Amino acid sequence: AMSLILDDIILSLTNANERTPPQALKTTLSLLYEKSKQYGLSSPQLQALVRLLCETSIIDTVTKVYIVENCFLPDGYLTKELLLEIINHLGTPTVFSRYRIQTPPVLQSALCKWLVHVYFLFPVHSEREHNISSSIWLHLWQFSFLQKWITPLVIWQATTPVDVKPWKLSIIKRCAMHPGYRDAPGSATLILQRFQCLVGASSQITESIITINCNRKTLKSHRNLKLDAHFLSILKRILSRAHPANFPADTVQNTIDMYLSEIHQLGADQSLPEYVPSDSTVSLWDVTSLEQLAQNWPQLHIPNDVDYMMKPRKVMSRDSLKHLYSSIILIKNSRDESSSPYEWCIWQLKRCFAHQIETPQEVIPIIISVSSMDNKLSSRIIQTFCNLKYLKLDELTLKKVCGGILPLWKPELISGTREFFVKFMASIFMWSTRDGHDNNCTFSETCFYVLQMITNWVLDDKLIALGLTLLHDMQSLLTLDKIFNNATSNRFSTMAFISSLDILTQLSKQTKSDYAIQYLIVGPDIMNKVFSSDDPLLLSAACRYLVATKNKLMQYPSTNKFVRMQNQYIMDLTNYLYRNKVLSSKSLFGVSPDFFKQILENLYIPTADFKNAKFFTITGIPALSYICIIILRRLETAENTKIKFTSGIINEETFNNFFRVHHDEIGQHGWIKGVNNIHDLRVKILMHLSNTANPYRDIAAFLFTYLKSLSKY
Amino acid sequence: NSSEKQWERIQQLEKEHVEVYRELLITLDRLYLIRKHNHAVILSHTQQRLLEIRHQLQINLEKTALLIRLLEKPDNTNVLFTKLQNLLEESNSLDYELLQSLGAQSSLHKQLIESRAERDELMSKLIELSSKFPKPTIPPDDSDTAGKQVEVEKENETIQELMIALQIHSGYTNISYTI
Amino acid sequence: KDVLDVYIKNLENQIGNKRYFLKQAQGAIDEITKRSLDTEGKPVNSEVFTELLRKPMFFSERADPIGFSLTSNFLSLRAQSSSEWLSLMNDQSVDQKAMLLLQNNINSDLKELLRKLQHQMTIMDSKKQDHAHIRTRKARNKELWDSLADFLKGYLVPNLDDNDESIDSLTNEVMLLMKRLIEHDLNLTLNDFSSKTIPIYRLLLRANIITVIEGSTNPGTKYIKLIDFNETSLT
Amino acid sequence: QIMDLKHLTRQFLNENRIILPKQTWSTIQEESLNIMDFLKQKIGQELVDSFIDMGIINNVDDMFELAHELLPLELQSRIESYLF
Amino acid sequence: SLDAEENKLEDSSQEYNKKLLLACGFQAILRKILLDARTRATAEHIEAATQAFLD
Repeated sequence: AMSLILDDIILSLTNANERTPPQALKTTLSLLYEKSKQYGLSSPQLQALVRLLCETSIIDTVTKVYIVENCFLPDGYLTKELLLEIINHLGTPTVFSRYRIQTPPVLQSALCKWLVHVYFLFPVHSEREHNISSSIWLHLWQFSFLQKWITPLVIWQATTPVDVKPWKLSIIKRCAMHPGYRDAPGSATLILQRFQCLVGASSQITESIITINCNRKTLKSHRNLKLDAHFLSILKRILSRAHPANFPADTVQNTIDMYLSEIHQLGADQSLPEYVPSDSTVSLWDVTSLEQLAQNWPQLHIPNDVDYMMKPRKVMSRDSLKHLYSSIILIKNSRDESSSPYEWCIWQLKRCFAHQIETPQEVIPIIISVSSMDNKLSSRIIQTFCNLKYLKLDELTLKKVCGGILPLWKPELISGTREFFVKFMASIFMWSTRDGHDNNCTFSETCFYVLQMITNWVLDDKLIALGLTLLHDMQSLLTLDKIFNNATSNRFSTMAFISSLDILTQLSKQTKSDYAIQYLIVGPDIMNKVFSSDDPLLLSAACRYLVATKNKLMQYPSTNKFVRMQNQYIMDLTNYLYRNKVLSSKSLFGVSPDFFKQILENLYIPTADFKNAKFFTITGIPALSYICIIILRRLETAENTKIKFTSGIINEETFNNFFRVHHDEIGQHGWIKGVNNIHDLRVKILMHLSNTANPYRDIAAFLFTYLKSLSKY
Repeated sequence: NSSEKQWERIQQLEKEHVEVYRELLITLDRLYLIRKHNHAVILSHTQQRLLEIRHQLQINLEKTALLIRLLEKPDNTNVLFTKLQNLLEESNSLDYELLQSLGAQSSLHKQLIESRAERDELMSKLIELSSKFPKPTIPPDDSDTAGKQVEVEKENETIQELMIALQIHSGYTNISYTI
Repeated sequence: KDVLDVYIKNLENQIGNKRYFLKQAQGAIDEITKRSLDTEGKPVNSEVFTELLRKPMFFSERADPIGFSLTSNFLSLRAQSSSEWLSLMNDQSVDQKAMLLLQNNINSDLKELLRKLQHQMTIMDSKKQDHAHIRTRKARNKELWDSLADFLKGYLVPNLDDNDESIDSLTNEVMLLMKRLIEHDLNLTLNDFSSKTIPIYRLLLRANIITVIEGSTNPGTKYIKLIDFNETSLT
Repeated sequence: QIMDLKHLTRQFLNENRIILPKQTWSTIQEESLNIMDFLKQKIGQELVDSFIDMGIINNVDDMFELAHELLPLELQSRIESYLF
Repeated sequence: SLDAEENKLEDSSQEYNKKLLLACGFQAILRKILLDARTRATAEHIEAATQAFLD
């Protein structure tokens, strides 16, 4: 549309020959002025325009340089056929071309300056066209007039230290020590400083630098590359408007400033060639942006610098895609057990376990990043390193791998993985709880990672039967007396268990899934031991599991194996938390009810008013004995009482003392509003416990939903 | 700090005391069976677990008597009471941070699994697209006395640089990148 | 300071008493088994286990501080390990937060790459000229010699001393000069450049591409030598 | 005629000896003056023959060599297309 | 540069070429004088070249 109008304007400028119009040419030039600053002079139009400017001489050099400055605003990437039409017009007449009409050297310097300004728009050269361009621009650097502006081109293109061949230095130095250049030392020195950064010390370079010395003034005057900011602003506008998400203003500015910063920083401070066979094989390192990666995709060439592409971003630099390198390598060649990132990651792990590396903390995230998001590799790291062999070597590194790899891993063959992980976790349990090595959260953390893997599995069917079996095989390990205890408990294991007990809670809450309730009821072996434990938040997790599993057992009849033990858990966890009648009932936690009666003999307690009923409630159980006192002393502050309950424990004895020593006020006021009987206090602290701010909300919720006495909340 | 060495010795002694207590309980409950029977020491897992549950019940009943004979009438002057209140208020302080840390650890997992689902749906499309592209053929990979291969690789490079120079410095508008 | 001191003494005494009880019980078990060493004795328990779960053993004394040992060995090991668990889950929840941003920008870039590859596939397989120049080392050299000869035949020869074209002999002389240059004749002199092909010398000289240093044996001739485009030195 | 004079002969000086910079440059400036006047007198292409008369160059190939060593590349070409 | 010396000559294509040739000749004369001074110095001041340049 508009591009057709611009093509017509350029064709009007082209065919404007043999007519010599007085002012029609001026109107065409103004039309070009106003239409090139709007859309952006697509690259074939730029080629036709530079050809018109260099060949024809209808307009003088003043306006030609002016329209090179203010109209050459590309909207795209500068196809490689435009750079040639510029190179083909740079130079001077010679014995061999004495008839060819010369283009004004001022116009040639203007073209080289424009090339410097839009250098971030150069196309990626095909690893041999680059070797030819980096010599064309060096031979064009010998003409003095376009030498101030070809210097940035030789500097920016001189990446890849292979491009620092000494035959270049023989030409750089030869032009610096030359009488009639007047600006060569301050450019040759910049080119040599760039070459120096690229290839290290290189005594030749540093002995050539102090031979053509610039006096620190006409070297700084040459480092400071002054790119026209108005031109670049219009160019950023045109690019962003013409190609969203491809040359946005921020990345274009970051790129221009990166190039200028290279030229500035100059003064402050790669395996082997392999016979590039084809003329069009864009290397991978050279690819700067994503559009260039996609344009040169069928011709891409991934070199064997794996140790470089793996080991250690808005700019459109050559390293802008170093994070995509490993991703666009498994794509080119399909993921083949012989890819470069796979083998690299595996070898780096093998050299991280055997401590043959300096900083594992720097290469381990690089392995987890490439393997956690790739199943074919995440499935071989598990077969190789997830065993006891590599656990005694380094357990601190295997834990990180299991914490990055296992959380996301679905097996390809359901069959042989349950046995594999049972063996793995049993080996970890034996190695972690061995003699002399008490515990350091190796099994509980790895078990935790496995729990996360089991959640991942369970979330998607066809694995929910394998997942829920590994879940119970993990619960049968996280509840062993050596690691899950009542006296020496090491809360690690009681904290990777409440996560397993929540895998189940989330399952039992959701509907529309096929899994027998055999996989949802934990079993009186492990479950009884969770109830008789001592920490409050594990008991809260058990109560949350028990309350969010009834809607899955209503459907089943009463004479069921799993609705009889599930109703047994609640039959006793309710007379162990609220209605303390463990002596009249039978078999509280599988243990007979006269075991407690005999324990309460020789168990010394100073008072004996209400002894057998003193410690079996939510206020007296060693798990929630002090939390209830804290809830009481917090209700006292929330009500601003004036009696301030004078002890910490709540039981039938101390409550009667507190109510007989302050009978006058308790009746009148000064204490918890509704509290008149001990059960009033136990219901008040329960209601305060069921406010969703403390981790023990689920105990109150369970008592409320199952007791049938305080169901009114 | 005399009292700090005192309390460190107390903690060591209490750990030792608890180890000995649990071991004595287990061995007494084994000796009872060994006396009732003659050699039966292979009680099943569902019974080895009942023994552990009963020991836990006994331990809970043992350390809830302390919260009575020492907390029911708060002395606020004994060296033991002042230790308990400095020990009963420290344990459950992190019970909210810890619970939260599991909700923010199974929330990052929810995002990791969706990021990996996206990766697996992208990489397959990408590999199919890569396969559908026309792969460029490889040259005839011959090996002619690799010394000569090198002596030709550097002989057809001086021709390239000579061509570039003769083209740039003389004339010949049609330079190009294909030398 | 002394109340605590007698408390530690009582604790020592009670640990000693319990260890003595343990030793005596293990001795009894050991002796009863030595009365029945028949063969690695391990039969099932004939449901007298149900009688063990009816009555406890080892009733504690009044001075027994085990009510405080259990509470304190457990209430301290629980606040000391929960902090370690918090640190472990908070240094793992920063690794995951970093990996998530990384793997999310990677996925965004892969999505764009897929979009662009679909576009290239749509615009590619109609007549896009995918005819590269794959050549072996010797075929590359052959094509380069042919391109050099065509450059001398087409542009370099016809524009050089073109009084009368007679290009065949002239082009053969120019090509022989180029051959002696490329192959490092080490004996090429300015005298081998006839008054016809002397602009060749000026073109090789202005390009800063040769070295015309004297042979050091004859001060009249100056041996021309091509700059070594192949030598890769320290720089 | 001071710094430009120092610059023009840097390639010639840095190869044999550095400098004896005492009263020479002014003696070099008066010589520049009189040599320029003498060259203008002499000129007041054959020009190459009048050159050969004083410069030991002896021919035009040495004049082009001097041009290649003294002028830049865009003038070396210009001088070649005029001498030959 | 050599343009400095070319401009220090007058103080036109064919005239421009003649001026460039004259500047190159002047620079060659100065370099010959300095080389004669160097030879004079090896013998043992630049005046030994200026007086010898009476040609």
